[PDB]
Amino acid sequence: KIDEHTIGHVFHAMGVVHSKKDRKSLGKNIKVFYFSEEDGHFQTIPSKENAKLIVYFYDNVYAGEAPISISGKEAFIFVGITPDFKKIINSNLHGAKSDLIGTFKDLNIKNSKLEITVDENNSDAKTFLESVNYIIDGVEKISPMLTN
Ligand SMILES: [Zn+2]
Repeated sequence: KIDEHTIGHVFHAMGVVHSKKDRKSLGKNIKVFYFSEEDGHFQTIPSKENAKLIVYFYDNVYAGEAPISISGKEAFIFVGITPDFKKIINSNLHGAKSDLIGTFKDLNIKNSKLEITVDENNSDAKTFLESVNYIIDGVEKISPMLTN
């Protein structure tokens, strides 16, 4: 299953306007898929441990999660994706803290690539753009399993 803490990350990424009272009840309807990644290929695995990509699906919207390194710390990034692969919705972090989540929201995706220029000297901004593009690529690749 998904713990309530993780549901809050997923629903935030997806822009699911909800009350905390309903979070666990609504969250039972989230579909979750875990993937290894080997040279661009995402294979289903049974649980989140060792996962390189986690894809959530709820009320016709996607969110992807991936491990990320943010100023030297191991963390996870979540990002919501519209099911036409044209926009991201919201991003958030577990395990680190960055103002960049205010940048990486409501952006266009053009053929699997975010429409944004980042400061090339900011390791965290490069990491966010790299991670979000990696996630969009993965979610598009496995989408035939969901809403194609
Ligand atoms: Zn968290």
